Amino acid sequence: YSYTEKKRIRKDFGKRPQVLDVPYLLSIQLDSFQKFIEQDPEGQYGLEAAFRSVFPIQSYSGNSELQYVSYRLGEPVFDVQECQIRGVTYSAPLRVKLRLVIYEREAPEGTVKDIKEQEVYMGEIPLMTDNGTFVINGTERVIVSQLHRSPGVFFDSDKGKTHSSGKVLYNARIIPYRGSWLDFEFDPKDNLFVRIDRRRKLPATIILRALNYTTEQILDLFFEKVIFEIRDNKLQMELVPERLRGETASFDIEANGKVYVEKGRRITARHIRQLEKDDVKLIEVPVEYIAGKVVAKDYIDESTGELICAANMELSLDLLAKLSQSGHKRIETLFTNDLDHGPYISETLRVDPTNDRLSALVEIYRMMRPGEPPTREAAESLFENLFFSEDRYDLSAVGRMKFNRSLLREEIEGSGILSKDDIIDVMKKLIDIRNGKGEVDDIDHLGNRRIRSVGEMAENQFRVGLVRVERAVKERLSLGDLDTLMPQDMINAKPISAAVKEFFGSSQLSQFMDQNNPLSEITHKRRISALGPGGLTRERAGFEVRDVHPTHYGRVCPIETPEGPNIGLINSLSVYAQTNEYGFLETPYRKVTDGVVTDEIHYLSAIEEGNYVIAQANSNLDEEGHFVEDLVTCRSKGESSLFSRDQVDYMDVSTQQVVSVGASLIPFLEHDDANRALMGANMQRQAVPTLRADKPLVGTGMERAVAVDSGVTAVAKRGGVVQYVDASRIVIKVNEDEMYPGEAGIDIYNLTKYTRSNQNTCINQMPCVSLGEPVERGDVLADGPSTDLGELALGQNMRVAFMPWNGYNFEDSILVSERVVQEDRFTTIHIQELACVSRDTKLGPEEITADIPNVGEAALSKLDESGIVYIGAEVTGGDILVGKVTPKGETQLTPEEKLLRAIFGEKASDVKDSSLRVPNGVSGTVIDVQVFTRDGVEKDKRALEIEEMQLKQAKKDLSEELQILEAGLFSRIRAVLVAGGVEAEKLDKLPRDRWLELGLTDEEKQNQLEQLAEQYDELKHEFEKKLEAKRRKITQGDDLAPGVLKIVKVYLAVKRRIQPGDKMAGRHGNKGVISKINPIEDMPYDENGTPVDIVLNPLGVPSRMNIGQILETHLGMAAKGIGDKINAMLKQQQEVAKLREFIQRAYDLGADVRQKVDLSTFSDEEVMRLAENLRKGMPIATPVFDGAKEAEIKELLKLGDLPTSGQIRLYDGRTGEQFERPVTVGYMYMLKLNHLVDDKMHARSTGSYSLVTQQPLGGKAQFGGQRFGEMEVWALEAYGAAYTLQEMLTVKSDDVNGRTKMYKNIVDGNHQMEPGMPESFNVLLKEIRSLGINIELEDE
Amino acid sequence: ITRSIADQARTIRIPVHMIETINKLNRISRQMLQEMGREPTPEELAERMLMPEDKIRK
RNA sequence: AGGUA
Repeated sequence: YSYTEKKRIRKDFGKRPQVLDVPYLLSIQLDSFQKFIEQDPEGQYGLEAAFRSVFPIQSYSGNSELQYVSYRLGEPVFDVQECQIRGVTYSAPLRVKLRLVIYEREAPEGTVKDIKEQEVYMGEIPLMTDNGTFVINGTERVIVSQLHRSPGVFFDSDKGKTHSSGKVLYNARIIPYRGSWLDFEFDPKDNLFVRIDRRRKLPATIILRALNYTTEQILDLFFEKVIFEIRDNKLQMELVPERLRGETASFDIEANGKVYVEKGRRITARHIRQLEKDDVKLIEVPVEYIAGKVVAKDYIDESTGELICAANMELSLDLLAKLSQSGHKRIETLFTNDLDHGPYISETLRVDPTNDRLSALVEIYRMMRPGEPPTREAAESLFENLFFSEDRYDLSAVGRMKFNRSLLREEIEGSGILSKDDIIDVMKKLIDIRNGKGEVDDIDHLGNRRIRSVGEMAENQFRVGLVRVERAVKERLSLGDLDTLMPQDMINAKPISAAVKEFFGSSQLSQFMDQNNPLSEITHKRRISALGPGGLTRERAGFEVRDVHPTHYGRVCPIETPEGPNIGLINSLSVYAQTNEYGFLETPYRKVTDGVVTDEIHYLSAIEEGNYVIAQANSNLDEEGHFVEDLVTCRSKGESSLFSRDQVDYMDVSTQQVVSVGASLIPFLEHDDANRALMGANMQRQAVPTLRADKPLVGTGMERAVAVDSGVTAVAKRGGVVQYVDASRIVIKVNEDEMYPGEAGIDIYNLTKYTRSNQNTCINQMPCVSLGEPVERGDVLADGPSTDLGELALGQNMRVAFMPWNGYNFEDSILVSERVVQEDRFTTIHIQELACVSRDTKLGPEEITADIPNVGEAALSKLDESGIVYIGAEVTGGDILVGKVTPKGETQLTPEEKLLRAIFGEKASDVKDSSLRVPNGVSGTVIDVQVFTRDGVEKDKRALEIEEMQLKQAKKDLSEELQILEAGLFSRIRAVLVAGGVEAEKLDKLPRDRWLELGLTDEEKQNQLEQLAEQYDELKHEFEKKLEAKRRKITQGDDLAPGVLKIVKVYLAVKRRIQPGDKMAGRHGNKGVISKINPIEDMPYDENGTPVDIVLNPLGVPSRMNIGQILETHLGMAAKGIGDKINAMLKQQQEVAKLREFIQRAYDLGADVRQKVDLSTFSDEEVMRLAENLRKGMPIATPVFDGAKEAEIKELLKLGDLPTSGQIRLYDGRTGEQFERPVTVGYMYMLKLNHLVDDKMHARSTGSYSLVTQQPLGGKAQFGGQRFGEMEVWALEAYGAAYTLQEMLTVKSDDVNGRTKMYKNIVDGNHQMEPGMPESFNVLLKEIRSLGINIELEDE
Repeated sequence: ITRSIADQARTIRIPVHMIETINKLNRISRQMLQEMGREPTPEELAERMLMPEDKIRK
């Protein structure tokens, strides 16, 4: 039992015990990259697959082949911390073993000579962090997993557009993993067409002609032969009694010598059964029935070889007479039924203009490339490379398995390139679907959509890099020497590394990690994107993909997605879902034996799920997996229904498996509207970390899992006893049974403190443990941002009352007590970044100095002698941080300026001020200063000081580690020395460093003493080499981009408090803006006198359907009542027994609760620890759909000595008169979103204009004005608003002359305008004239 | 072809001899990158050329 | 690119 749990036990409701612990929430990314990077002894995902696919590379003449052996990952030159500090990527060098082999020159193959290049460096690949992220430019980036149509065959239905004919059609698309798409589509004329990619359709038989198939061969492979024996008169035919279905009697149906069905009759099942039981062999048929038939193959004369019949023509009297007289006896016709295989292939062959492979190749080559005279070799090469080139066309394992699955083959593996048999099978399946025998497949079923995680995308991009470097290598093998030359000189690392960096850094699916919550990071790493390269563009809607499909159940969270124009495209992966081996989504299900529901699990994929019937997680089971309902609700084929308890095959593992972490963290989700729950889940990711991040009273139980699994929490890798606690360091003495052989020593955890996140929010870790605390693996040593006691603590729990209050909470607004700002809660810390670059201009190199010409001495005060502000100095907007100056160029002076300089005796300064000022509107303390001067450029004093600081920090860390290790070494040295003759009297009084100067007689003890002396020397060398290695990193400068001499980074920490205008919300989706912070007295207060911290508009509940917030408020009353009672007991300090009894009763209170009770804790210390942790309230865990009921909430409220109805009458603050009827009060978890009003102001009257236009916009310090778009112009035109419109258009927007004249007039105190002409219109005129078009302005 | 790449491919004009110097710098950078295996250090770039190093960065 | 209405 975790000691972290011992410190605070969250009361968990829920009547159905979970049998499957929550999976490691980041398993997707970690497993993806492990598959990408780990060695494979066989062809498997990752670098190995790409290398074995592209290697060996064969030379274009020369017999000089490059063969692959293996790859090795070099250890990164910089760790994560220094990578973030220095702004460089966290990457590992890639080194590959290769061999150049030269065969017999020139003769059949066989090696003559071979040379080996070992560990050749062909680029650096970003290495994955332990948090599941990558560091690329000092910013921690995340690669979102992509949901894309799986390689294979999709038999889609074409509907809604019918070529003005109706009769919706079918089309089969072969989507390769890499290569060209293939399409087999139908037309309303019942003809089949082939499209390579999306070019012009060709008749479908052309591909078969190119595949070297005769017309008779095609007809045999597709249609069924019908045997016609030339006997009696005008032939008889061999009739299968099963063949005649849905046909009319146009021919006498004879059997046993007599006709059973006469011509003109309707053939039913009775006649069919009679014929089958009578076993009709052959029947005589009239020639009229024959005249509509089609001959399958060719027929020549049997005595003179004259052609009289060929493949695929209709039959007629003359042809029948010719074939009868020629000497034939057997005629093979085509079976053509309008319900069975129809006249599709026959008519397609009729449309076919080609009859041979060569013409098919010509047609393919001309449709793929317009014109382009069809050279036979070129056409053959194009056709072969389109579908049969392993380096140009590939399906991969997933594609092959889907290909065989849709064609119903027991094979699940095979060659990536297509074969003729596969194409023919695809045609047969599509034709059967056209006949109605087959069924279409959704392109939205999760079985047809595969997830490319980080590893697969990286491997594909690395394969592209290998392809381009393969082109380079193949060019070089013939351009370069055809004999011995070292292969490292012919491999180019620039393209592969550059492309890999392009993928990881600048891509649609490589995003800055949304880093303001542990939940935000978890959601971003679990995000599933339908966009990106190879996915879906935003040109969609396209409702199908955006809509939630029934297969998403338990695989993708249905209620978490952005509300922008990408809704239903950016999903979040469910809590329990994991990627299948083939990349599909599989979810765990408890295997259900007919009678007993077993505890064993099976991860069912999407397609496998439909076969079985799956029971809902709400099913009530007593004892060992026995249902209490004979008919239980389940889902089998995507439709929910009641099934008897003896046919169920699987059950949901947990009630929370149908949502993601963000959705799962919302309490009483079962009581909320899906729209508003979606809004709440989306906003929960935007919570800003809070300085006092305590806990949510009403949790869901995923708080601990989310906090632990995210990287923001320092978790003890190996258990033991806490040896040292510090705000920056935590040192753990590992347990005896957990240390490696020899001296493994201590485990040190450096706590990340006050570091800029990607949202300019502070992320620091505070130690939540103390000295001597026993910790074990998986314990929370340090609580990260928005995390306390190992629980996820985004927002804060606050007392809220649902009532209108003088209209200040009017739309969705929140009213907030002054106690909130007084308690300094919801007060966030924003660490923003400022960069001042001293560059090298052609006017002269810029420099950083304290002395700035023509500036106030206050600016000089805050800087050192190096021109850099002191760390910890308080600065405001406009203050100078870095004393940059730029060599001033030539100066032009107006006559008045010349007169003034002549008068005052002053002259132009040779250097202009370019110092970095604080942008106006922000304040705060300079907490950190970074100085980056490139190697080869002289260092300044401040950089030397910073390097010395970090050097001594590393030195202190190393010295602490070394002194602990050497203290252990000296202790064991004394232990050895005391043995073999008592030498403990003098040794005990001697310094531990003088303990190796005592000799001993020749023995095992003496040899051990010598070995330990050698170990001491080795430890000294280890310390020296470690210090040297880290000093090399510290001392060396950062190789910056050319042009910048130095970079000065300054961190500003703004303690930004909550104020009116800030956006604040709840978990359930209730939103709003804080209207006014009233004084504490004005708050309505209860009878006891506690004023309510927050007042919410109650009218927002019954229309937003989110009653769950009311239940959360009531449960908050219950929790805080238990907390108040336990706090009163603690102040009264009754005894251990009373507090233990009360806590036990509180945990017991419920119904079929799986909480588990005490005593299993310590008698006194743990009881008081729990009491101190709960005095602020007992946290309650409400599972997502196994949550607490109203009866349980009311019982818990009764335990808290609180009104059962959850409503207390409140006395107004202004009038001191109680409101009529009670009002709902309670402790609700409220969130401060990252939409602070301080960031939302921008205002300008003068500033950034533009180059091409004069529209005012630009600047991250002062932005442009507000876009007065066409909507607002219409709004003004609607009124008689003319002069205001003209101001919007000319004076303040684009008329530079008018703008200056207006500014001068307003300063002078005059209000009138020059209409002028906006510069935008002059730009328009000049640009129209730039074409061959005249445009002018004409007077009357 | 080299003249065309020098003139009509660069948005800003770069002299042909300067283009050849750039190509030599890039080739030597690739050589040093694949030899050292880490990165092209400006010191070695200066050593290989007769060119000081500030001219190299410009 | 992500997020807000």
